[PDB]
Amino acid sequence: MADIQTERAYQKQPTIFQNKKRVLLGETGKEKLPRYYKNIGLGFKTPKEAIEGTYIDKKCPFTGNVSIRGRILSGVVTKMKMQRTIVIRRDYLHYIRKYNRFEKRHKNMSVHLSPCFRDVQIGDIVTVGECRPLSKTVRFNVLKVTKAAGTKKQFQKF
Amino acid sequence: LVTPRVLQHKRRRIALKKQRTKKNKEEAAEYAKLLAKRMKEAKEKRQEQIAKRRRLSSL
Amino acid sequence: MARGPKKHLKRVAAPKHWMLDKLTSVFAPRPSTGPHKLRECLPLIIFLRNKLKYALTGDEVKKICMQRFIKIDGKVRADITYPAGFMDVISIDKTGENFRLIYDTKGRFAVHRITPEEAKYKLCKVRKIFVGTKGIPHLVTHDARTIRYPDPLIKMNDTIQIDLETGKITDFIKFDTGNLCMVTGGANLGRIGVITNRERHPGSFDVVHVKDANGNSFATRLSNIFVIGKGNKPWISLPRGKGIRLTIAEERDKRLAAKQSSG
Amino acid sequence: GISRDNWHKRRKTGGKRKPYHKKRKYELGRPAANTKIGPRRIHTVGVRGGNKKYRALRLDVGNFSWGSECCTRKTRIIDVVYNASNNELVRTKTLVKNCIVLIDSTPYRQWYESHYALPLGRKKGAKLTPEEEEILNKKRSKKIQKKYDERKKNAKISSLLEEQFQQGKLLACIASRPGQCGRADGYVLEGKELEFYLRKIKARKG
RNA sequence: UAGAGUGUUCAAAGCAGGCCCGAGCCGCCUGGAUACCGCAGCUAGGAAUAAUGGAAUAGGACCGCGGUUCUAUUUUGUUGG
RNA sequence: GAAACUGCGAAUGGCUCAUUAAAUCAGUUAUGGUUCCUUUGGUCGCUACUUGGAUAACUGUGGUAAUUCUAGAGCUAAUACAUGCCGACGGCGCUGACUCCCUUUGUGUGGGAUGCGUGCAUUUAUCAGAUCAAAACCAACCCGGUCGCGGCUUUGGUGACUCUAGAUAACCUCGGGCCGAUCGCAGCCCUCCGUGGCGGCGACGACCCAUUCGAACGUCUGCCCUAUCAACUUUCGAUGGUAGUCGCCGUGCCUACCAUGGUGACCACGGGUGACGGGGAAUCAGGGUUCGAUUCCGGAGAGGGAGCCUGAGAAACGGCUACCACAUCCAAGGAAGGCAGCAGGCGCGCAAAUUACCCACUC
Ligand SMILES: [Mg+2]
Ligand SMILES: [Mg+2]
Ligand SMILES: [Mg+2]
Ligand SMILES: [Mg+2]
Ligand SMILES: [Mg+2]
Ligand SMILES: [Mg+2]
Ligand SMILES: [Mg+2]
Ligand SMILES: [Mg+2]
Ligand SMILES: [Mg+2]
Ligand SMILES: [Mg+2]
Ligand SMILES: [Mg+2]
Ligand SMILES: [Mg+2]
Ligand SMILES: [Mg+2]
Ligand SMILES: [Mg+2]
Ligand SMILES: [Mg+2]
Ligand SMILES: [Mg+2]
Ligand SMILES: [Mg+2]
Ligand SMILES: [Mg+2]
Ligand SMILES: [Mg+2]
Ligand SMILES: [Mg+2]
Ligand SMILES: [Mg+2]
Ligand SMILES: [Mg+2]
Ligand SMILES: [Mg+2]
Ligand SMILES: [Mg+2]
Ligand SMILES: [Mg+2]
Ligand SMILES: [Mg+2]
Ligand SMILES: [Mg+2]
Ligand SMILES: [Mg+2]
Ligand SMILES: [Mg+2]
Ligand SMILES: [Mg+2]
Ligand SMILES: [Mg+2]
Ligand SMILES: [Mg+2]
Ligand SMILES: [Mg+2]
Ligand SMILES: [Mg+2]
Ligand SMILES: [Mg+2]
Ligand SMILES: [Mg+2]
Ligand SMILES: [Mg+2]
Ligand SMILES: [Mg+2]
Ligand SMILES: [Mg+2]
Ligand SMILES: [Mg+2]
Ligand SMILES: [Mg+2]
Ligand SMILES: [Mg+2]
Ligand SMILES: [Mg+2]
Ligand SMILES: [Mg+2]
Ligand SMILES: [Mg+2]
Ligand SMILES: [Mg+2]
Repeated sequence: MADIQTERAYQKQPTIFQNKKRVLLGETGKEKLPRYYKNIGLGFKTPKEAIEGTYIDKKCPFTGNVSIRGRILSGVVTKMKMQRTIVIRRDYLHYIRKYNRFEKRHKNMSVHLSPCFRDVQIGDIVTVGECRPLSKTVRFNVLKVTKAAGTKKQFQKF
Repeated sequence: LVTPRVLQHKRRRIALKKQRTKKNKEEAAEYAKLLAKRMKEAKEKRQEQIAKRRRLSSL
Repeated sequence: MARGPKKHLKRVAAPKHWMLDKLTSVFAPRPSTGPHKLRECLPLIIFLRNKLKYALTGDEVKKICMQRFIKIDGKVRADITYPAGFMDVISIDKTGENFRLIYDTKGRFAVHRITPEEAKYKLCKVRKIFVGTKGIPHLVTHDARTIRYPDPLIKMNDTIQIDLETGKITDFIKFDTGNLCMVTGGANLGRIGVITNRERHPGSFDVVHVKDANGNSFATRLSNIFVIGKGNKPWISLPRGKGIRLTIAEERDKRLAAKQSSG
Repeated sequence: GISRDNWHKRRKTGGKRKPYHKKRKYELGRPAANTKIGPRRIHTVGVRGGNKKYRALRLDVGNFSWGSECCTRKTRIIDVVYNASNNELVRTKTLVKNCIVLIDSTPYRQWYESHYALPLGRKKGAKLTPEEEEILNKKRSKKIQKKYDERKKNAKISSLLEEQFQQGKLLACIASRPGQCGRADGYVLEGKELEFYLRKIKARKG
């Protein structure tokens, strides 16, 4: 938490400064670091974890530098092995019109999951939005996790 | 060679700058008057608001 | 290849509301770059020989325009493919007549002569608002004009009545529920009615309703509404039949009763 | 030439794609600048739409700033010490963004002295006597506490910083791409970045 | 493409054309519709049929209360304790 | 008014369908992640009555078999090329010798000469970007007025900005940003006799902002046949993270370190296509089957591959350079070339028109 710099370069939030004035607090005090966060719009409440937390991710939509714009989609999680990003699945039904019948199809998508959400499990539903291309194959950031369908995360005393 | 023509041209070329300064001063002054006037209605609305707060705070 | 901008326009691909024929020849005038979009404009060449019949071939238009007779918003335009458009006020001094480009209710421009004490002001629709250097507020209208120092209550989607010798906006109508409006896009093109509603879907194409003088209602997109009146009282003059868009079962009856087969 | 096209490289599934066209001009590459240290040598290139673009080779001076004191002064650049991406740029002294450099730190001393009327990292009291003390103590009586007490309770230059001036070389970080703006600007290390990079330099090299 | 109007001399076509004074009208009327445009995306009503979910070692609502904790910046005119 | 320098255009148009199967293309959306000749509207004030040297056409002498080959000498222009003023600064901030009253001082006063910076734009760093629900004691204190009480506060915009505007400290591209050493019609006042002065209308150029015509990259869904193609992908970047290089901007686009990932029976990956995609065409009770090189829209290519100059725009071939394959001229030293534009010819084949006329119509 206080140790977050592991790479070969210092990690800090830009648009944030460390003043060096008024040294008298007494036996402890402020961590000496405020936090930068912003709102997303469209009705999405920023997670309190993003505010109170202490982490660095230039791509996290709630603190870092990305804008959400265009399509909004949702899908169920299917893999999280790459770091800070996950793999989700979307199932739909194509329509063959010779016959009058549907046929099942799916498509996998890589999205980027900030460390704000921490308790995601394979099977969770997640609502994601559209960003600028953040990597070769990543165009979508996670906006809101949920386990609201059956076989839920925790047992029925919530 | 400096004929009367080229002197006329320079005279006009600076005359235009003079006119532009004239226009800037006039426009700035007028808009400032109007904007300040708008501020008055703004504050009068604000004061009729805090005057109305003295009513619905009742009973 | 395409490696740069194109400069010809094929006759079939041209806009439909120009009402061009099919068998003259392969090209169409291709309006030159201007203040009005390429699909929404009406070049000056198409207004003088396909509508007013003043000229007959392209060269006659070129030698009508060269003599400095035609005025588009006071100024004297010499380019025959100049893109005139909605709210522009052509003036032909040598004859003493004036016109206003407004959509007729079938969704196309039509000739609309106006009184010369009216062709001194035109309406514009506000598109942008920004604060320039040193703190000066600006304005951008639908025909690219830039007004410096506008009143601090005029906002987007509003309408402003300017003068053609000064700019310097005079009046302004504010977009809200109850004012008149003319519609300038899509299916409902050239209809008039009170705005009566506006829904707002954040981030995508807010929708607007309208209501004619005969109960007929018809939604549209907000970026296609153009306020032309404070309420029930259009400021600028209107074409005959006033945007009422009668159905074909009515258009037939009027055609039959008037028996407009001659004069 | 060299190019930055997407289409030359394979897709998610691991399958190749066959070439779709000849290399366009808007996919253009051009070679690295590799700014060294020395007397100025700035070239220019013409980029898409006129728009001169100044490539920099062999720079020497930088407009570095001191965030706490709001000072900023054109300063000589002495050396490069640590590079956070590849290490063989410090062995060849190439000067790119987010490098770490030693600068001369003299104009900051001059500003601090003349503003706070106090001495920074000094060695003795012999050299300060023949000159420059005529600036530290003055004619003034009115002014000399009317303002210089406003400059007291504030001259508390950090220990990590104060220990640097005694050699006259300051750690700084570049914040500008020299190869695209021709300039090599940045800021001077404060606070916790200082401890970070002190640890890193002492750790890797030597 | 389907479809409306219009004697190209009829038709295929085309988007035209129609009226009266001999010229002395220095003209007038009117058209250049409409329907279709699968899927996918957008928008608001309906809730039959088909998926899907809520509390079983519980937790729903009434300002019901005690313990404990972080913290917001207003007023007491402002500024600071 | 020939020629010639200068500017602009030559990147549109025309032709063909070899390539190419999530590619191209269609509908749908996004640039808050970029560039934009031109047009339209804004913007244009921190030797000067006018500077410099040097070229073409033209005169004259030439070389080679040969080319839209060019050398030497003698002249001379600019909106080419290259320098560089005048006006009108009376600006304010920081500096502070001083001096002026009450408190010596400190702290409460007001001026203040002397000095540095003081237009827009570029690059880095910082600051602020307000109002929220009320009370009680301490110090200085505005105001209603006096020797301890009631009463007050400040651009614009978005669904959303590390937006727009503002302040501070600096920085500056020179030979490598801007603020007119240019041109044509029509006139006037003179403490007055052609100078000092000032009044109109345009052409041109130009910084940045917007607008226009675009262009570029990106999101969702959509494809013919094949299992006698079942596993593919990776330090020769394959999926991701951190920092940079580069680029018009987003991005393994590329480099360094790190992790071991990504795709597949919902057909991945490989192979074939007499496959350029679509608007559409033929037949058609209802459902369908087959076709789409071909006049509209999108893409791609000028014998095959590759590299680049100039420009706002080209990886351009009616542009240049080199290799491969062809082919022409020769005095054997050298030079020159690209009809899948319009006609025309050979070849190929079952298979396809004249080496005509004209800018009058559309542009
Ligand atoms: Mg072309
Ligand atoms: Mg090409
Ligand atoms: Mg044109
Ligand atoms: Mg440019
Ligand atoms: Mg038909
Ligand atoms: Mg017919
Ligand atoms: Mg179709
Ligand atoms: Mg649909
Ligand atoms: Mg519904
Ligand atoms: Mg409980
Ligand atoms: Mg020439
Ligand atoms: Mg050109
Ligand atoms: Mg190809
Ligand atoms: Mg294939
Ligand atoms: Mg293949
Ligand atoms: Mg696709
Ligand atoms: Mg499209
Ligand atoms: Mg697309
Ligand atoms: Mg031009
Ligand atoms: Mg202009
Ligand atoms: Mg000579
Ligand atoms: Mg990375
Ligand atoms: Mg990067
Ligand atoms: Mg594997
Ligand atoms: Mg696997
Ligand atoms: Mg394949
Ligand atoms: Mg086909
Ligand atoms: Mg083929
Ligand atoms: Mg059928
Ligand atoms: Mg085709
Ligand atoms: Mg073929
Ligand atoms: Mg053909
Ligand atoms: Mg084509
Ligand atoms: Mg397109
Ligand atoms: Mg050939
Ligand atoms: Mg050019
Ligand atoms: Mg080429
Ligand atoms: Mg060509
Ligand atoms: Mg050539
Ligand atoms: Mg050659
Ligand atoms: Mg050719
Ligand atoms: Mg031929
Ligand atoms: Mg034969
Ligand atoms: Mg035949
Ligand atoms: Mg034959
Ligand atoms: Mg012609």
